[PDB]
Amino acid sequence: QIQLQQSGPELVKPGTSMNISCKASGYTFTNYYMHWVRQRPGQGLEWIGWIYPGDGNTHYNEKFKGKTTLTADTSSITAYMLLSSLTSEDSAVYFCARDNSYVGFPYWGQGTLVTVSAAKTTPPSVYPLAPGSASMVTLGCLVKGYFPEPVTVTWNSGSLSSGVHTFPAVLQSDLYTLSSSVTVPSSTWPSDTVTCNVAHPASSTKVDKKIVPR
Amino acid sequence: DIVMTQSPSSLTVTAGERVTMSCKSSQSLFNSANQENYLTWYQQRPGQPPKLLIYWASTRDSGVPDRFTGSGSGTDFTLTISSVQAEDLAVYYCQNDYSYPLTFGAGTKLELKRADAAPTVSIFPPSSEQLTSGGASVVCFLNNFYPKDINVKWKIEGSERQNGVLNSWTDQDSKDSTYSMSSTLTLTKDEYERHNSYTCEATHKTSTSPIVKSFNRNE
Repeated sequence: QIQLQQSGPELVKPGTSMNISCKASGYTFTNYYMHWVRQRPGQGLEWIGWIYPGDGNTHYNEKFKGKTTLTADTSSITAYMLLSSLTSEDSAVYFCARDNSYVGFPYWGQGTLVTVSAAKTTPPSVYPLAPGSASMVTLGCLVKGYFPEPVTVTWNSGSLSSGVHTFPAVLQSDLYTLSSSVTVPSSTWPSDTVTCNVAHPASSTKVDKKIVPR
Repeated sequence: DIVMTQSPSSLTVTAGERVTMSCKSSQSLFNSANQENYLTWYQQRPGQPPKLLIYWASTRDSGVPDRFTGSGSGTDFTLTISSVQAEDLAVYYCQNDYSYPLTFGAGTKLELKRADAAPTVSIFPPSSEQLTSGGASVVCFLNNFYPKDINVKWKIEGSERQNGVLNSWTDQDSKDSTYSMSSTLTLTKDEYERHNSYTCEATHKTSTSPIVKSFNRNE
């Protein structure tokens, strides 16, 4: 039951500093190294460094040593990484990863998406996609005009997962627009309720839009 | 810097066939003292953290199927999947775990090959909530097709519209290996109500005739 739970996505301005967390549960926090890995959008993985929470010992990749500080708090079994003097190149997903006594990283956090931008945080407008009035039927939700990434879309709070397609967002108008598709038996709609659950964690916004017929 | 070179950049294979991807290190990862190769393989599905596949170049981690096999020594390493499943679609990374800094390869993207499939097309008018926004989005879903290449044309009363259209493809489906794409035509409320008939045309290699879905404002 190892769990590395990282802090939520954050929008930070260029030249500022950002602290991200990784709460490590299910094991002795002071007996294992905690590594950090960066993955820029669409790019590969880069190793940042590690910390040994048992004594504060650290070792950094020289590429990140100038602007990265790793700390750990044993009382709260939480590891921290301070990224300072952030640039647009630093926009990436940051993972925390625990190693094992073999080599490699068997346990990973979910990753924290950091967007370095001067734009403002904008929650999305969620619009229902219902078929025009004129076997099975496809519905959808339009998640338009948000910043920054990401958003999560579920249907009926996870019940409708088969036949669900969520399309990657595209950046236009300095904002992201995303759509998600769901196809259910035609006998179940509008007989039963179909609802999209949109969450924009960088804005702490959640929307539950019910798809009603026209 | 130990540079890790992975080849090829991407694979394409039919379900059930065998693939082998290569990882080469600019310096030896072989420890002559204990006769071990400090080489690790990872599998990363879209939107998820990397998952540990094989360590010590050839030792599989707990719960990894036996179809995954790592081989090689020194500077030449391979990852073999004896019978690729639809769920095996991912980017596979090798990692130097021998000397600092720890370094990863650029990854090898495993894509799947399957029978051609025509898309299912659905068109959706702007919602009444978005019409109060002063904007109007016309969305067209093209679900579960193969191959990935597909064309979408928008028509407003029979006249083609070029820009204002944004398309987005899903990742390959992890169980049926199909693709889906969305096409969104965004206009202002005034320009949308200036017209009546909106048409989304999908032309895929599975047919010489386009699949055409239409919506009229006065339906």
